[PDB]
Amino acid sequence: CPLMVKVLDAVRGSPAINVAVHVFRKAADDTWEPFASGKTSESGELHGLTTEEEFVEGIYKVEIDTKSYWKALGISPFHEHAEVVFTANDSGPRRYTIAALLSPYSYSTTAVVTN
Amino acid sequence: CPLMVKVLDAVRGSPAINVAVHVFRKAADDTWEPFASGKTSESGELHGLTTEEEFVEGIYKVEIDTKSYWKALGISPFHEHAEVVFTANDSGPRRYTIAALLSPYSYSTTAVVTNP
Amino acid sequence: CPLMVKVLDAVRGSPAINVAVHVFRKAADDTWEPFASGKTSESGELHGLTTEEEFVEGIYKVEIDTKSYWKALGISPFHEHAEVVFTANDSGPRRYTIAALLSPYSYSTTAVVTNP
Amino acid sequence: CPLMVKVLDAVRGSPAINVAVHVFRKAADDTWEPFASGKTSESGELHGLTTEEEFVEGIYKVEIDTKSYWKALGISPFHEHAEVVFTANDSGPRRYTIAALLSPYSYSTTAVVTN
Ligand SMILES: O=C(O)[C@H]1O[C@@H](Oc2cc(O)c3c(=O)c(-c4ccc(O)cc4)coc3c2)[C@H](O)[C@@H](O)[C@@H]1O
Ligand SMILES: O=C(O)[C@H]1O[C@@H](Oc2cc(O)c3c(=O)c(-c4ccc(O)cc4)coc3c2)[C@H](O)[C@@H](O)[C@@H]1O
Repeated sequence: CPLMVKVLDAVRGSPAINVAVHVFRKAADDTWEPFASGKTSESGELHGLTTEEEFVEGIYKVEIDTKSYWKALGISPFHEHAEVVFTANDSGPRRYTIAALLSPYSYSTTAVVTN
Repeated sequence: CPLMVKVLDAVRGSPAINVAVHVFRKAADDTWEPFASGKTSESGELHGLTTEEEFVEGIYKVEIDTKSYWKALGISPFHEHAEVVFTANDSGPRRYTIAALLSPYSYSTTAVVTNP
Repeated sequence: CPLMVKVLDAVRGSPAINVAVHVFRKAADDTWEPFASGKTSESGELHGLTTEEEFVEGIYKVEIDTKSYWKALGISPFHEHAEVVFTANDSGPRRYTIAALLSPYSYSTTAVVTNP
Repeated sequence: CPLMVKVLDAVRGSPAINVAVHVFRKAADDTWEPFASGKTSESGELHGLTTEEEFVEGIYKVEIDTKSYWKALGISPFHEHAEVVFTANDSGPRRYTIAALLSPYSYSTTAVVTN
């Protein structure tokens, strides 16, 4: 699994479950092409997005549909979505974990890049 | 000043100075139209991006050019930029502060929204 | 103003108003001696805690009473308080801003340290 | 495992390995009594701190020795340590994960409380 997404809810102190996540790759003409998507599990994780073969060097965008998540909880949030944009680079370690911590008017994201 | 951006550096414990910021607005055709840009000051603040008149209802994207910041400091960071996308002024005019706290492999952004 | 505290609320997108803050200094006997206290303003800021003369070198603990804040708002949060423990002024006087961003089950704190 | 600690490094984008963690319980006389301790693993996690039998309701303090961590990397940090103080409560879910994200002048902590 070269790319994993983990989402946490800072209001409830829980995984953020059933959050839609869309991954895009930047194409030559500077547009964003769909690449992978899924919904977080009961543990707030989304595995199996891509394969080592498919996940080549490039710029990627991970879009997390935070607005739907909060609205389903009856909370009006600030952001349309959370967006994580990064270059995948073969130099560094093999596995990318993109973590996000959600509040209604804030989010934090960190990358854990390991072998 | 209805839109302000403040950026801190979690490695140095300082304002993040000279951080480029580009703001876009979603147009009728659903493309991102350039709206305003600037750079943070010595206090890590960026004022004067827009006016109450021009900051109409819409979906805005605040791009904070974190890679250019870390690279200008000779550090290789993870993200290309921090993106903050939100609907503004859809219940009337508000004042928005977008705050961001930067590390090379992490950032945190929050909004402070007040009613004038 | 050598020690200031600023607190934001990540649920409301607002300053965190009326947050109690207690500051302690580690004494010669290694106990925490009360040093200064106050409450954040309508801007989420707390000024006037101490003076340059009284803010000598030492290990300080800034306790931000987050539970009392969330409970005063009728919310049941996770933490008792946010604690920020640091050595101050050991290379000469500095100005410290302790910022904190609060959610019911999470907080983030950063320091901005400047040289007057 | 009713109490797990996970520590991440926001400068390197990695688990924070070999970080000392001390857990204390608040005793009747308002002092902090040692309760459990350990060092984070290669995955930045510290398991096996306590047992369900031992982890009763009460106020606990998790002290993470961030200062030593940064100094071992040649970085001068701000905090003496990171401190997480909370009440354990039998009402809510069973398992506490205390997560911390470390930078030299900042840290963030969130609780993930699950069944
Ligand atoms: O000029 C003003 O009137 C006020 O501006 C504030 O600037 C900031 C600036 C900030 O930049 C932050 C932050 O950045 C965060 C923060 C902390 C952790 C995170 O994970 C995310 C955000 C909290 O409070 C803040 C305050 C000053 O602290 C305050 O003294 C001053 O009077
Ligand atoms: O089971 C899995 O497959 C994987 O679950 C993930 O667990 C977590 C769990 C977490 O709990 C966090 C966090 O909580 C923080 C965090 C803290 C404060 C912030 O402001 C932002 C992020 C970031 O990464 C994380 C990762 C890990 O990637 C991995 O150890 C585990 O095998």
